[PDB]
Amino acid sequence: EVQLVESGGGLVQPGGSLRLSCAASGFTFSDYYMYWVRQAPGKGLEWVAYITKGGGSTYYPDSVKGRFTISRDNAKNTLYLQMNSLRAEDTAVYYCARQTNYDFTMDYWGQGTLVTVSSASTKGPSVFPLAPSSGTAALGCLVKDYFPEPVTVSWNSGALTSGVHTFPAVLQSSGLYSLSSVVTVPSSSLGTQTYICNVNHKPSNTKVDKKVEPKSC
Amino acid sequence: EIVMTQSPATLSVSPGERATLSCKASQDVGTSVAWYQQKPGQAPRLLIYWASARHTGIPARFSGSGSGTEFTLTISSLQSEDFAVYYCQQYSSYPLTFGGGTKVEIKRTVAAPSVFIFPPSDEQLKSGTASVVCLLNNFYPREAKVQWKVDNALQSGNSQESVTEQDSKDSTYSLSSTLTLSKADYEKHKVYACEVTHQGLSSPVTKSFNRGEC
Amino acid sequence: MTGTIETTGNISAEKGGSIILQCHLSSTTAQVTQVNWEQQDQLLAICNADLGWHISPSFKDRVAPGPGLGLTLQSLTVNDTGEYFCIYHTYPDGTYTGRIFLEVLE
Repeated sequence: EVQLVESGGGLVQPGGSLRLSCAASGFTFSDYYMYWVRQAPGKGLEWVAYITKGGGSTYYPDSVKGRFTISRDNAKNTLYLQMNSLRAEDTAVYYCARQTNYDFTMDYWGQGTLVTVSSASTKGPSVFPLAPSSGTAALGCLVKDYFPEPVTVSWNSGALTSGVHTFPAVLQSSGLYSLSSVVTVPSSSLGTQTYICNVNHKPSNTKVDKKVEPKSC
Repeated sequence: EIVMTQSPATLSVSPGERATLSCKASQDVGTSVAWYQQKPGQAPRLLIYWASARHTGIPARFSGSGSGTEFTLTISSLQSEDFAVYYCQQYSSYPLTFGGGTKVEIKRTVAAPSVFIFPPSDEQLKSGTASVVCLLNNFYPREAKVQWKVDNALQSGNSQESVTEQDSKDSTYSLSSTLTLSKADYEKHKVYACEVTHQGLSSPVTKSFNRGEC
Repeated sequence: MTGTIETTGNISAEKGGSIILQCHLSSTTAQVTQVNWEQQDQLLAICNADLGWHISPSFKDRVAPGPGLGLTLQSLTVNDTGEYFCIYHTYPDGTYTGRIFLEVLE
């Protein structure tokens, strides 16, 4: 099974530099031509870098030319992207891709790693409850005021999955993201069953649980 | 550069039915045109190369046509799993360029949303700002209006909405509306209401709480 | 097993001119499904038996397919000096490979 793992994403200030990594397995990495492709949140796909099987030739679009440098180390089974003089609009999920050896395009992509270019400061989330009120009932969490993306949100350490909806973050006018995560349970379970949401925001090194109780009152 | 334009942007299709997607190259790209399926949260998956050749592991209900400047992907009997944004791409010359995509939703019977309102946490109140949250749960179609009444005054410019991707099991959608005020402004008012209109409700549905009761 | 590839051999050309690269699989009845043209470092073309010629975008300005199963290089640079390969994908025999060495001089 062909496998590609991207690494190196995170926040970087404009003008700065970052270096990305793709770790291959399950195919002779040295026989294959390799690509980088990028995708802004909500936008489309943009080819960013191409390199030959042995690294002899490299091709870039004008957008990144003279700032990005594609490369490989064939014994490390690794492909690298060196991003110099970064710009705001460089913000995207970056994928490495393998070329078909029977045509000239991309067959397999990694899952991606996300780069964020902003002057803004990292900040972790506060987590407030959405307490069940007045059959089935609904409860949830509010992961408010963090930067940058992403946050993951489990429920009961992965034991709660069916019925959950963890909403797309929306960016607020402050410059900070916020989202909600909800789940609908039976009412009768409310007096009986514990509900903890496990909020994780790795750019901040925050990981936090918040119990949500039918606050009687 | 070679601009690839897809059409239409969106396509809702009943299961078992056929969707037809269109990619149009700004100059002759030969048959060097590929199609990619990108499921939400996922990496692009290669479907078609050489404009007509299907990548191994791809069901034969996918099918690629075209040469020159006009290319066509066809999904002949859609399944729930085929819900994704589909991308075309020319590799005739550099820069390799992609379409804008065509999003494809699964069609199903109409489903009225379940609504819930959430007064701001007692702990966030100390923050100085308040956040009421409105949850529209498991509805279809995806169009819906959420308006915030604050003592029957309609709000404007202080709400933020968000919608899940189409649900994998029942093809529904869900919504989150979040109104934020000064905690100062929050205690100047008393009836907080979320008013929801959607094709599956005979009339708008409203849900509300009075600040202070609980 | 039985069947060889003849080629245009080791050849030489002025900078800025064209060359033809030609190969000929012979001494077998096995069907050719695909032919790849490659440099020592990059693949240049693929003739498919069903779908035709694709030309790698790294050479679209400077490479016409054919004549026949060959290939024509258009604006030769000294960078083009090196080995070239026609790879024959075949049934039932297998992969047949012929080789050409090009030297571009000034």
